[PDB]
Order: sequence, then C-alpha cells, then structure tokens
Amino acid sequence: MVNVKVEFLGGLDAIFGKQRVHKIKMDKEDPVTVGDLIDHIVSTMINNPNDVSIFIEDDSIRPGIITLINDTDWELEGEKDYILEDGDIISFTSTLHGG
Repeated sequence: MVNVKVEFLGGLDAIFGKQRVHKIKMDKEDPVTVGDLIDHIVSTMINNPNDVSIFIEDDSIRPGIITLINDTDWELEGEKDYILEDGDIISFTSTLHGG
C-alpha cells in the first residue's frame, strides 16, 4: 500500500467536489504507478461521469493540465510509468494554453 497526496489546481477541483487536496490510499502492492493512480482517480473520485473528459483524453491526462510529481514536471519522471513512494505529492493544474 502507498499513501499519496493529490492536488487539483487551476479550477480542476470543480470536478473533484470543489476540494483541492486529497489523501489517497492505494491498496495495490508495489509497484504502483502514476498510471494506476490515474485509473483509480477516474473510476472512484469523479462523481459525475460526464466530467471524465475534462481530466482524460486517450487513457491519458488531457493536454492543458500540468502534472507534477513532488513539484517536478512528470515528463521528467516517466509520466504514467513513475513508481509511487509513500508521501509523494501529485498535482494536476488546469491551464489555458499549457497544452
């Protein structure tokens, strides 16, 4: 199990109950990837199905949303392939033109 913190910023928290910060328990045994986390967020934390398209496009985070792992850009860490450790913080920030 890995315990991580997710942050939804830039207005994104509107589809996650208007709550910016979330403490997520991943029951999956190591290795647990950011891909697994995203899968979990989509199937368990988006309470209106029609909102999934805001977060996801193509089994992947929708361009315009900036993803950081512990305050570093996820493209520098393997994106979905990054392996989660206890205490990690994953932040997703909606932007206008950051595609």
